Amino acid sequence: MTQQEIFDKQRRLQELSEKVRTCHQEASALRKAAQEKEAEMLQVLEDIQTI
Amino acid sequence: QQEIFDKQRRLQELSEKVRTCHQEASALRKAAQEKEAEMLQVLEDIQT
Amino acid sequence: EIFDKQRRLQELSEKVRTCHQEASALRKAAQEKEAEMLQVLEDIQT
Amino acid sequence: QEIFDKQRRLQELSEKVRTCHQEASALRKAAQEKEAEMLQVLEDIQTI
Repeated sequence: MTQQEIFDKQRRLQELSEKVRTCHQEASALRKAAQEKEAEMLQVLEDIQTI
Repeated sequence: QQEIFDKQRRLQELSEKVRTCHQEASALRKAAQEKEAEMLQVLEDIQT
Repeated sequence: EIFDKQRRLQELSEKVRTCHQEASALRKAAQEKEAEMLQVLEDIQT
Repeated sequence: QEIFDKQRRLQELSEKVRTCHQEASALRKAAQEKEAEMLQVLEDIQTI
């Protein structure tokens, strides 16, 4: 229960918070890519139906 | 024969099912984007 | 202070997990449904 | 005699759907791994 421990704990939170943010960016990008790819696939299906 | 036409109808229903899956997945992705954005703000709020 | 923020993060973390588990199940089902649609799409052209 | 071109298009597009399925699946699988990775880090925050 001291400032040293407080400073350490805060230092770790910031490092882990950064990690979490990175993971958020990557995951979001992957999800969007999946979305667009699915849309593409459906569009190719519609193209098969067209001819 | 009739079965081949029936297979085409089944293919259509399958495609529609896939479309449904895609829409639901879209909803879940948007929800995930919203939910993660709020907690990421809490982490940025922990800073400071 | 920091402990309170940990509890708030814990609240939202369980929400993200639930949304994650829900999406994971749909991902498996989406792949299978597409595979069947493809399997049908392959058999129709003999 | 447009059937030869149409049949070639049907085959090619079918293959394209098959590849888009594989690519989508891998991207979805990659997304799940990242979410799992994110959650594991969030567990570390609970540990302080």
